[PDB]
Amino acid sequence: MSLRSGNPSAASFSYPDINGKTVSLADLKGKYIYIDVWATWCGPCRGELPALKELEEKYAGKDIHFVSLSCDKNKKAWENMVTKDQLKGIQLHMGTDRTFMDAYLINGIPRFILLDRDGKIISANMTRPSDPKTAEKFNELLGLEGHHHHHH
Repeated sequence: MSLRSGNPSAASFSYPDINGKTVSLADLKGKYIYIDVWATWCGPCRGELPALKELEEKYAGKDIHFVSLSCDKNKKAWENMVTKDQLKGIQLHMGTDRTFMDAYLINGIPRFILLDRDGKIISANMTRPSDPKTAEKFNELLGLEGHHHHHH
């Protein structure tokens, strides 16, 4: 069955947001979803995390949800961390159900994923926020090209 054995995954997930909010795939459904991975023990991500905010606040209004998923087991440590790190946005925390971690072969962090408005996984591997080609994709799919990405 699903995945390979018979496990229910990808088809509408529901995780707790930092504050303790049940955030489902319906909370995001209706607009394109971008799933990036965020972690406490991940330092490299923090190099582009500020730029991820820039991406959000620069594209504020776009048809994309920046959704950070954390495979961190230490919730309280991580929830206070994101409060400290000020990485506010649209965010979810896994914890121990890291079967979904392997389901996407997520490793390193951050992992780049993209899905359709419906919640339909489009790209299991899309484009890192610090990758300029991801921004190009946003403009493109919105038709935000000035004749095209680089004015020609």
